[PDB]
Amino acid sequence: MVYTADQLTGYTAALEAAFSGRSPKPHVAIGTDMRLPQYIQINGDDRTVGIG
Amino acid sequence: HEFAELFYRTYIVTPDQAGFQLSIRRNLVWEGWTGEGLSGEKQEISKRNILQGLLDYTTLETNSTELIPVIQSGENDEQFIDPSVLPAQTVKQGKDTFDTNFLKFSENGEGFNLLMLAQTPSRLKKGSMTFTDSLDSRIALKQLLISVTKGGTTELFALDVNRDQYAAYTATREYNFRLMQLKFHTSLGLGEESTTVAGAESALLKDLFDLGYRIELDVKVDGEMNVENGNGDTSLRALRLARVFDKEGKEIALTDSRVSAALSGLTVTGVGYSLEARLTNINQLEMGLLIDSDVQKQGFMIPTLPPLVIVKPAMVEDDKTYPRLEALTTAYRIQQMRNNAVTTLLNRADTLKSYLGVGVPHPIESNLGLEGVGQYYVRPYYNEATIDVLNDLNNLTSAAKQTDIQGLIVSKINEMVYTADQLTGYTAALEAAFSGRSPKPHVAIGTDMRLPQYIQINGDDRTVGIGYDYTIARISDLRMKDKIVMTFILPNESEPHPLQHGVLGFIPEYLVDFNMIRNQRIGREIRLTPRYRYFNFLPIMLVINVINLEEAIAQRTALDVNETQVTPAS
Repeated sequence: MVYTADQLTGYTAALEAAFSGRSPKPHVAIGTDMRLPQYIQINGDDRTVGIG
Repeated sequence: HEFAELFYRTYIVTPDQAGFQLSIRRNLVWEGWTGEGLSGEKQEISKRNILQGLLDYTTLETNSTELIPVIQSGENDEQFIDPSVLPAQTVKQGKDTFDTNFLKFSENGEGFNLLMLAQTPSRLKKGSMTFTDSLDSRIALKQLLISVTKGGTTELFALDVNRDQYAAYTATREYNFRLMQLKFHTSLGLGEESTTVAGAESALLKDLFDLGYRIELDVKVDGEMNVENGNGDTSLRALRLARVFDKEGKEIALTDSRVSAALSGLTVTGVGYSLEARLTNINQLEMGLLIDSDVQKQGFMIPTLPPLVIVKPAMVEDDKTYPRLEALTTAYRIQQMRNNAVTTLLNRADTLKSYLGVGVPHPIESNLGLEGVGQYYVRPYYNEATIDVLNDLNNLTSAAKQTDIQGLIVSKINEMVYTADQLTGYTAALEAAFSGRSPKPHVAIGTDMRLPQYIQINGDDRTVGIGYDYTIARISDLRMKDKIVMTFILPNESEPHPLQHGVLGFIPEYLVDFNMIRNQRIGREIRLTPRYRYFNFLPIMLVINVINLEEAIAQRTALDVNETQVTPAS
């Protein structure tokens, strides 16, 4: 989902253009309830929730 | 930008040039001038590039000296077998087209000389047979023909007898010093699967084959031949059935009921023979093959593209209505470095699809509607493939979806690169062009901004394959959705070659500024005059489609299980 949104909205180009010289790394916030993060946090997975 | 550089290496040209031209050398081997109109009445005999012989065996391996008998159709019919047993076989020898048939065995009468018996139309045309024609040190039986008859029906066995232990003429000391002597006293066999002249299996010896039996036939044939005048004769002395063997290999009695039942009434006899001789004629009269040189030289023109221009109110300076030259230059860049490049790339791919078809390798020097000069130096080839990741992925746990998907995609792309290298022989061409660098074809991968994360991999040691160098480029342009563009490009060199993929002709040019009093007003104006052009050379491109990605990740896709029909179905 993060990759698709990035590709469709062209966020990185706008961020790099408006703010010059800084890392073109979008910063992602995820808001949810008390129960989900026990399944989001990873240790031993082949994938983390911060790739890209 | 990286992408424009990756495929089209920019070539700076001094402004005073209408373009640039290249002359390419080709080295050609070809049969030679033959016709009444200098190799054809009005036609030109097809040239062939020498690299074709590297990938083919028909363009070479000429024979021009094979002394084989030729039929004169009503003048020497005594020395050939009756054409009512085996029809004459048309043979292609050099340019000559003539008919052949087996020389018949002579028991008592006069023999034959090979020179008179073998006069091809090339020999008939020119003055005569020459004064000093001598046969080789090696002459051997090429093909012995024997007949199996049972109940009035006959089958012919065109048995290759060359490359046997005892089949080569050897000199002896009983007469003159040039008589080459032949001693054929040995027993050949016939098998369960021995192909016939007609059909594949004999219906008269079928019974022996069914139980798995092979028969041994003893052959005793002698003949004397003279290597200076050609006078020689070969004699069958006795042909008979010698031994019987089965699949296991120990001897099976001839009197036994099964064998003796099937072999009742069976007779074997010889028909003819063929001689393998070549004519070693010092003072050689042979054209062989002619070679030569020629070049194709082409010119490239560079236009002047429509102008990007700025107009501003006069006599004052601004910073919003007239921003700095940065807007001008960025308009320049957005014109050049992405749009025309991707358009010309897609146009090249589409034109290749239209002109060459899919998955078909064409011979060198084919098609003239293609851009560039690569097809003079490498075979044209273009292909595409589609990956249905929804339908083609194999996984076991949902915890490893990405590893499996990357494995699938990378295996497909790597195999595609291998087969593309195979069918075009690119490494051989690179070796021919350069003798100082080992051929390591560098494959440049083009794609949009979403896909590479599934393409960059450490799960598989191969990402483009072992012994291949790769580079990954990204462009955000919308036209490149779900596409993978790959071509063989040479990172090291920066000048045009036929095997170079493409060149971006670039003419640097200045800016003009002045006061333009037109339409009854005044205002300072700024213009641009751009000149460039994208050129295409290499006729190889591969396009991979990646589709159905979203549902593949979001759904279970596992275990194509092929139950093996032990529920009665066959």
